[PDB]
Amino acid sequence: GVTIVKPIVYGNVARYFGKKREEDGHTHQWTVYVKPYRNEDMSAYVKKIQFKLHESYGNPLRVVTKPPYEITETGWGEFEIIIKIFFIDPNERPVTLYHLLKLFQSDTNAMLGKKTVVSEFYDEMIFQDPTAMMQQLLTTSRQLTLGAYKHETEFAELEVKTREKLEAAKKKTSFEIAELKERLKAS
Amino acid sequence: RAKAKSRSSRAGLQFPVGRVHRLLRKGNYAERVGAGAPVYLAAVLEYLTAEILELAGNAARDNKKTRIIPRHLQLAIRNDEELNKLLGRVTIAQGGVLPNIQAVLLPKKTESHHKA
Amino acid sequence: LRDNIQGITKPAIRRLARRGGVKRISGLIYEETRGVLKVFLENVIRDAVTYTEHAKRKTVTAMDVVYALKRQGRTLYGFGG
Amino acid sequence: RDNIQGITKPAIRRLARRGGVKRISGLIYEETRGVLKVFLENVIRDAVTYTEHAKRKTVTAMDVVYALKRQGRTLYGFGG
Amino acid sequence: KRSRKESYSVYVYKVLKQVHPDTGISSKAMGIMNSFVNDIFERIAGEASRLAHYNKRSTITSREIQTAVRLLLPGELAKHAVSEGTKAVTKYTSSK
Amino acid sequence: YRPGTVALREIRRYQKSTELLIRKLPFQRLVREIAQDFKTDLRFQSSAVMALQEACEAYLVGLFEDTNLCAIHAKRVTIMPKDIQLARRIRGERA
DNA sequence: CTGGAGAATCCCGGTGCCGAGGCCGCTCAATTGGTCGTAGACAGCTCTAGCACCGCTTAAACGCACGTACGCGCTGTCCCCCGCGTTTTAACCGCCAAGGGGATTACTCCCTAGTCTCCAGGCACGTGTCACATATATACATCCTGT
Repeated sequence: GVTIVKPIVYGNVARYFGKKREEDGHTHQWTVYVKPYRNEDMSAYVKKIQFKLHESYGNPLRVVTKPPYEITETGWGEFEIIIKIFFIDPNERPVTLYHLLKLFQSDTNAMLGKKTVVSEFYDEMIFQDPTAMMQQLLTTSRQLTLGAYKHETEFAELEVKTREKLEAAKKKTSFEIAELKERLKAS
Repeated sequence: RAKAKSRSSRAGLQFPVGRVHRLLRKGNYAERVGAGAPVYLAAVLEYLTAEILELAGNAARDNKKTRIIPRHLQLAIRNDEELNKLLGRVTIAQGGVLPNIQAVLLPKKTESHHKA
Repeated sequence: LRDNIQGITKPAIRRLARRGGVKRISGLIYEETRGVLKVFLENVIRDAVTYTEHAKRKTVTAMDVVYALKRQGRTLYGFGG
Repeated sequence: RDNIQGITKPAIRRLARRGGVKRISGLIYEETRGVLKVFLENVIRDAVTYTEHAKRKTVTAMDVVYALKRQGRTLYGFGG
Repeated sequence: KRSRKESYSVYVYKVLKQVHPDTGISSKAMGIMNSFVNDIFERIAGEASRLAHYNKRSTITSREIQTAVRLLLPGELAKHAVSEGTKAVTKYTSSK
Repeated sequence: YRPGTVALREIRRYQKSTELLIRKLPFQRLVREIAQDFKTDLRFQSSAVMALQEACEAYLVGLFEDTNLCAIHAKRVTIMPKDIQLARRIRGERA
């Protein structure tokens, strides 16, 4: 009768090189990742997360161990990445996630000239009737970082949300300086 | 009282026999240090320092420098057969290993006349 | 943290090998070098923090690192004062 | 005297067999003899120094134990 | 309220100048030389202490230090240090 | 050129000079991350970090020398992982 | 790939030899009880680094492209270690004198060394300059332009 929910967020960010590789054939540097929504260390209950990429790569099955869980790799096309989350408790069934590697922008986002592509989805790992050890591990998770934790799902809108404040404050300071100090010098 | 004479001057050593004996008596190395132990220790320290300084100055003069630097100390320690045996485990900050000569590149391969 | 062991890039390991007389370096040598340097730093910093905590101090002094290296047989001159 | 040949070919062969070796080169014996001679010379020099310091005429086993301890070869079974 | 720390820079620069009048030494080279001095000090002291302890002796004497110098310094380096120490002891007891 | 030139000149140069081959800033973050696992909110004196870097560089130079020797042992000029592995095993670090 | 031998192990039970264990009897060394200066611990106080940034500059790390050079496998064949049987020899004895060579114990004794003073001079610290590095007038010095 014990149910513990661990919210997570998985996805990938991609950056366009601006030109296709000379002889390789890659166009975007992308980083698939799995990270928690709440500021907590997932490794307290996660043993390893495997990322099975396309067979075209030398090693399709990547692995990570610690709270980040990101592999940086370059590619040329979009494909489905199978993410399998293994827990410390071997009696707990691993969780399998399916994420579509997104590298290209939509026409609307392309017209905006934004360089970074982002696609991560909100998810929750439901542990129904977990073992005593797994329950303790889930309940004893510590905080990961001292700062805040954020997500840029789409980014198209988060960039505008950030700019509306950043550029506003920057322009206000620039004006307060230029309009006032020149007249102060005039006096 | 009579003009006090230090123990470094009596024996004829530059390093401090007094400070040596001081570190020894309250260093817990023994219960009652002998009067001659510190003299001998300071003498050996002085001899080793003089030797390494001679070698470092020789290396500096060979390198056309006036101020001794970790480079010279490392070179001197690794060139001498016995000092390297004594200081094999030691590492020195801002030091370096003995280098190799690049003259071997010239009579094997260099840039050709192609678009020179 | 943000995978700081990767802060030792290929040029640095290549320079270290050059100084060590190495003539040519393989591709996988860099991972082995980062893993060996990591293991060495682990022991050194463990000894240093053991000397520090015992002193009830919040700062890892240079003398702590010197004593740690001296325990490993890696006596280091230059920071004795 | 020159009795360093007391460490004969079969002795070195057995010492190597104990070390996992199954095939030894011909020139291995004259090198092993020199290595063992140097190791001895060193340990025996240390032991003789320890003995002369004690004003004793006999090189006790504990002196050999200390000499080995100096070289890092701590030998248990003889006193320390 | 001063927190003074000691060093051998005073006896090493003197030794340097007496053996190399024209050649100086940098501050970091001086620190390295002081570290070497302290390391050899510790080595000789520990060796003499252990040697005295082996003979059930509670006092480190000049003989213990002499044998420790014989043991530590390798090949044709010990002899010179032993001779210097003996000549300094003989000139020290002679009240000169 | 090819495998035979600039490596030798780089050897000569980096052996003549004695500057720190590893960058200070990236190595400091590595040291702090390694220390994190022992004591939270730990401070390090600059000289301590410099000494750590010097010791690490010296150890790595010695390891690469022993590894260059292992590579030459097998009639090879390139140092492979098994070379470093053998150097460490005979050293007694990972026997 | 089995047979078919054929040695090598290796169960497995047996049997005295002698080290392992135990018990006894003192000796000595850890405990007890109590006094007595330190050790260091802890409560402040100071101010030195340590950390944390931020900006500008650019070396440098880095990815890519592109051969060449070195790595690995293959092959041939040809020396030099292995396996094993014979002659050699050194390593065990045993012998036959008659006594010491040297660690070990012990007792005076006595120089040497701790302890504990008071001092004063010699070595950490503050300050005075001088060798090398830095940034800027300058007297021409090379294109550009009236002419």
